[PDB]
Amino acid sequence: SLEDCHCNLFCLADLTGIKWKKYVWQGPTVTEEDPILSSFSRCLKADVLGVWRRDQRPGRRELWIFWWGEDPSFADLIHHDLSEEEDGVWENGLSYECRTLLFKAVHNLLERCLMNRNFVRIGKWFVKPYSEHLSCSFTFFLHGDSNVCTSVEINQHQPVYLLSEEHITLAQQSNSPFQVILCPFGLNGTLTGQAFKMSDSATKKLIGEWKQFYPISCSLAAVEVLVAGVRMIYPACFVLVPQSQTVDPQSVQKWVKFSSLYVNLILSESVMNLFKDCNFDSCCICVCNMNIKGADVGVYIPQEAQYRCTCGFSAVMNRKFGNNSGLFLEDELDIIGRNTDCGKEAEKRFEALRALSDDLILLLQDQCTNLFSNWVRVEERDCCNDCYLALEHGRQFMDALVKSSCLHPWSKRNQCSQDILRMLLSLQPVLQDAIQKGVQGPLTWQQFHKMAGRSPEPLPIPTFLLGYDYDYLVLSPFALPYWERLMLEPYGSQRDIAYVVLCPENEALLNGAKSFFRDLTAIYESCRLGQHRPVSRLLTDGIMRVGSKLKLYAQVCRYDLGPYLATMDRDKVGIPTDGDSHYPPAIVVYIIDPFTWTLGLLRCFLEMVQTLPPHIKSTVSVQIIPCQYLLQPPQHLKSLAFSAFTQCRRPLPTSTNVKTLTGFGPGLAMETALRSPDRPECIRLYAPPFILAPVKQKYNVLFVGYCLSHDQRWILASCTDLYGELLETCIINIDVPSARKFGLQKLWEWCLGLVQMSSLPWRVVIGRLGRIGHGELKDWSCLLSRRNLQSLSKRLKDMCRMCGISAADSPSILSACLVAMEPQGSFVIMPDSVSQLNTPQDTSCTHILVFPTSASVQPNILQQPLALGYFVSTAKAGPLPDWFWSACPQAQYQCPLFLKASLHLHVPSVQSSHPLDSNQTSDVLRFVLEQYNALSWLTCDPATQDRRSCLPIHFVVLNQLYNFIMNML
Amino acid sequence: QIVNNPKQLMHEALKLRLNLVGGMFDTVQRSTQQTTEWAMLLLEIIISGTVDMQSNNELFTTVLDMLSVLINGTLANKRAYMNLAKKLQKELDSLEKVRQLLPLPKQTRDVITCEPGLQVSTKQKISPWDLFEGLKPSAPLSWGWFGTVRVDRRVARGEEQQRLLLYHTHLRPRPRAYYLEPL
Amino acid sequence: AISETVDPFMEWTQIITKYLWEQLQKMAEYYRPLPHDVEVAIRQWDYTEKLAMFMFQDGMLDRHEFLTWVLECFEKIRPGEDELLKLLLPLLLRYSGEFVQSAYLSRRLAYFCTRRLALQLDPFSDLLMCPQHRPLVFGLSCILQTILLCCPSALGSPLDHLPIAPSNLPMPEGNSAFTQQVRAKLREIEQQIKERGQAVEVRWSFTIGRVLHTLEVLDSHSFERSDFSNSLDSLCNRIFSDDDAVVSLLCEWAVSCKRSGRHRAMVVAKLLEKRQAEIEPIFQDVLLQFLDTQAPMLTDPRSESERVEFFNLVLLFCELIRHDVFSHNMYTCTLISRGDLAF
Ligand SMILES: [Zn+2]
Ligand SMILES: [Zn+2]
Repeated sequence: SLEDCHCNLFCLADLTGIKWKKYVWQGPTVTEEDPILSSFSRCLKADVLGVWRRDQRPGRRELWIFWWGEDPSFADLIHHDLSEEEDGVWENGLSYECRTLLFKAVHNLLERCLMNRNFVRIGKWFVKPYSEHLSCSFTFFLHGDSNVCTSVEINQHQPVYLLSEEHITLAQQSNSPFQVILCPFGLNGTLTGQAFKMSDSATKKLIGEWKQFYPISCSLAAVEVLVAGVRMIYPACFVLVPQSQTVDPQSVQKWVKFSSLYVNLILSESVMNLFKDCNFDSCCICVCNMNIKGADVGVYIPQEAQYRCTCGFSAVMNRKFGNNSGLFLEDELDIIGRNTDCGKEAEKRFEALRALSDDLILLLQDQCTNLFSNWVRVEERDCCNDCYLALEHGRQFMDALVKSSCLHPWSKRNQCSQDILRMLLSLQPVLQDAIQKGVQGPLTWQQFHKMAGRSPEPLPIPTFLLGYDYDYLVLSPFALPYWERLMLEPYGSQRDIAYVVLCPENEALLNGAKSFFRDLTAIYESCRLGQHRPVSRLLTDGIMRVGSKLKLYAQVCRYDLGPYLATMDRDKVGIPTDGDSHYPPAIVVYIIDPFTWTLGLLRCFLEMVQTLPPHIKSTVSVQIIPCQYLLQPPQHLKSLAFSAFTQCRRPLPTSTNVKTLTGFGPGLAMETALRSPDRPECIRLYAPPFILAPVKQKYNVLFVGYCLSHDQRWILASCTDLYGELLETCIINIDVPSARKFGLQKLWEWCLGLVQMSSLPWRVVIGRLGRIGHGELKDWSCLLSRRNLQSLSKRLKDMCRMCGISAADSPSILSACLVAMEPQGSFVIMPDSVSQLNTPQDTSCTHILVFPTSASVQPNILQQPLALGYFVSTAKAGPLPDWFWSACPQAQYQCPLFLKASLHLHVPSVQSSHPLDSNQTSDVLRFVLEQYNALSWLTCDPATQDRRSCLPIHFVVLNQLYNFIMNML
Repeated sequence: QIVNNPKQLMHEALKLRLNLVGGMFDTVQRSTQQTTEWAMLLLEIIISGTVDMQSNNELFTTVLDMLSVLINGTLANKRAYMNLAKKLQKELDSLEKVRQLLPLPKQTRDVITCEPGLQVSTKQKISPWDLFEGLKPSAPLSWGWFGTVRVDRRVARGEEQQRLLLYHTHLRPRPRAYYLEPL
Repeated sequence: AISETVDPFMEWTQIITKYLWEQLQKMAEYYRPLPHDVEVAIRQWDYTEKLAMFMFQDGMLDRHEFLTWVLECFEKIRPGEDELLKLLLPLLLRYSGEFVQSAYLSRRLAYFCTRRLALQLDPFSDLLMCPQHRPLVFGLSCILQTILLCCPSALGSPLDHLPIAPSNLPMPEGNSAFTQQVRAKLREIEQQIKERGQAVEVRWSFTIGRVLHTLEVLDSHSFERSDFSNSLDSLCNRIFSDDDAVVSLLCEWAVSCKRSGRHRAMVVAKLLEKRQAEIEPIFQDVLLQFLDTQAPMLTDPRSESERVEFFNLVLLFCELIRHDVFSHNMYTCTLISRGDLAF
């Protein structure tokens, strides 16, 4: 379990009893005279929480002061002209604007204290100039009802050296420009070398003004530095100088072959002023005004008059996570902007990514249904576009190059568990002193969970359903590797298989084929999966041979297999015949692939099916095995045997064999109803090796998840039942040169097509693999509205008489739900640090934590995140699409993955106690996440000890389908 | 002092000791059981985490060289080699290099007993020679490890819903090619 | 059950090795003077080896004893019998994974692999023409490469017997990038072990002691008895990093000129003056810059001892020029070119 492992978190303070006041100044449409900066510096020295910012009205700046307990001396810290406009206390409620300002106020004191302990700041990082010398970045969030917390991100960075006299000397003799790191904000500048002396009159005043805001030590004083083509005198205390798994591929290769203060003052109000709650990362259109712009972002991002955005939306952070993540091109362009810059780059990239038959695609999606198978970031451009605003503002006071390399690439240039925790305990005294002038150290999961105000035990492991005898069996998932020893039997009654193999006339490859499939027959029959004997006609062990060369691989492929698929009884004398009394074997065509394209091999299956009688074609499947398996190096056989059995999909019978022998009766009524034209063909019932065991009216829950492909031309969707009984996938074409509302309508029709084929009420939970868009939320709210879901209940009653009498049999919808899954990238847990079995090495664990995540404390769509929940899992996640990890790529490689699940719609009790019908949005998540964990156990490979991949089974197949389309297209 | 605990002053305090035993290795191999006595001393100080890869990459390498010919000194008896191999393993990325010096160990199948919500309790080791399908029951494996329950057969939920659908006659689903068409 | 009235790993491993040992003996003696008994051996060798491989993955027979037998079969291969060896090379590739998990087996394997490669050379271009020797070189080079990459603790060293470095050993064709990456990794790791071996060579343990080594060899006899072996007639006839170590020996006695001896202090000057006597382009350097730093107390001439000892140095400086060790033509042209750029 992870209930005692250490996180990277710190309960900084408690908000009970806090008070705040706001002072506002209005100016015309020198720092000493300015009242905002004179008061901000004065209160900073007294060590009180103070922060200043601008307002929408030009020439309006406001200062906020936070304190605990006794009031400070307000007759001296505030300038004469400043007048207050707000006086609030904690009991009067804390809005989101105050919440986001309090975080920066704490970071203002924290920044000041860190530089007193020989920490130098470079942008978002704090590092110690010359491993126990690691850069740590602080981000804040409010966890629990009132506790304020922080999460420390620790990363490894190349060494950085303070500027000294020796460094300057080599700069003057150097012809090439000298590259150095500038400022707290990591500006990139060239050291001219015109060093200064402290005795000079200019540096007497320049350093004097610097000491007011940043704590500068105390001999070299300042140096002239040229940044982005603009020269400025900058203090020499803040200048910094930088330092400036194969064995398997190789042996496989072998087998193959032989067989200036004004400038930095403005920047602090744009780059570091953004310190917002990390819980609201999963956000969408502003509910107040139905827009993607709101709150105070109207001053940070380049009119319309939004009024009082009470919710927690922040378009500055919306552009960060909504630039390359999986989103509709229609939704993404709204966030960036077509007319403005960077809109053309997205459109140009999308077209450049692009630069066959319908029935080929349908075949492709059938093979992935089974259980077993650059762009400069917009947020980076925002910082570059902030350089021009600050530098031009600073240059005016004194009286493409900037956007390219304004910021030093040091922060973009990149472990162990003991050393990281050494610094985490090292940072506790710094946090302790800053607020006090208590604080809990790196919190364990139990302590983190306990103060959420809501059990830290891992989620229970579900049991499976199998057949040991002719009866069922409720068995643990850890008994799968002993399937043959315990002689268990699966669902579906051991479907029998007859196979044909296509092999070239090479002796080396032919001999291996006979032994491999002879072994496959043994393992298939050793497991109670049925009979794997070849086609009953005996032609040299049921192997068909062939004979640029793909053409030769196709002529015999179609000319031979096409037509092919189109009285003494000594021992029987003793026993009498039993009688007439009262399911054809499935045909699988095994294809060996000499090529180390494949579609060339799949083109047989397209040609064979058309030239076949319908009854034979209804049960015919294709499997492709690479030739390297036979020749070069068993867990492959068990995976292949189970994959072949799961893909059989026994068809539903077309006759009842009643033998009425009379004009009419109940037997005839069933028969004539079975052959009605409206009944679909090729039912193809699905039977897996195992399903989840039941746990104590009748209903069902449909779990559906979807995501767009690498191009926005296709929507890939997958579905599964509550107990994993059904598993189907769909591909929807959206290719227009409106474009997404029609696509979502087709998806909702597909989901409606599945529920209406049953005879019991359903519950629908919709998932999204990536980050939900800002238009998808609008479109889904219209489809999944109360009025709509109720309307189709009545329309169903009109068509069917049977649904009219009994409502318990009509396949109506009782509830709806929309949930989006995305990574967090802020928290990390190291299993190595503790406080009989070692969890990460030999076991998989999963913890959850859900909270209502209200926007403020104390029509169709409400607030953007209704409820949020963390998904901590030790088991590895499969290969996700690249855009999934675009926001926080560092979290991709850590062994315990953090995932975030959010609630968006929650339409409860459409027809008018299940958790999905509770108005508490926290109960809905813990039900959905619990079923997400339970469905993840269906991925346990019988050849493997534990689950192959994390998350629900439907998410896993959808991901397998996405890569299959990506690779072959 | 190190295990209970001037950040890196003790590293050079031991490389001189490494030079001491580097000088007197030839004295150590002269005896027979005295090969082991200072072989085991350095084991307990390495495994404690006194030195890791981040502290001194070369430091770890230096103790290994000594360790190869202490074991090569056993052969040049083979049995003495095993006599200490069992006494070296009886106590137990950095561990990858340590185990490479020892011989290949014997491997046994491990089964994970759930013992029920339904958590996991213990792990059992069974030799791979006891697992054969000739016997009808499970002799080494116990059904109570997995919390097995025998429940009677029932008709599949998916199959039954198809039968009950015959009385409904809802709308006919799309031909599965209606989705892959231009908008 | 009957024996109840023992480790199955050891006994069943012994039977297979003994049974498979008989197959190899049959194959070898029948290739040299197809026979029917070979086919019987070939079928049983093929199948039983596949059975043993499966049981190895199942972990049913002891790995250490089975792997030890494999190397014993690979050390008995007759020299020049590549054919026989070839039908056994795939055993190395199949079991290459578990070889790198021990240092005893890797050391045994590397010494077998390194020696075999040297025999075949007496280079790689001619061998690759032969269809028979094409996979052997790549097979042998690949197993040697993966030993050090994953098991560096197993490498005096086996690489001693190999004249060619593993960095530039022949590599399978196909990818230029991948090959260059692995070559860089291999060469840096090879340097890592090369310096580690040197470090171990000294058992984890400059110019002043060198003369003290040479002081005792002359001190074994009486200094008065001028022996015949001090002359260079015996030394140069039987011989002709000594030049770099002798420049310190001449100068250190020269600065310590308070000890006498002049007519017996020219025989060692005869040794190294002949190498540079045929000049009448490179030039001997860093010589005179060393000496002018060792001049003591130039500021105070009140002490006579600093003068006369320095006066002895000039006489040593005068006599070394006539021995023609410090060249003047290339020194003075630098002095000529010193003032040329100034004008
Ligand atoms: Zn709002
Ligand atoms: Zn109906």
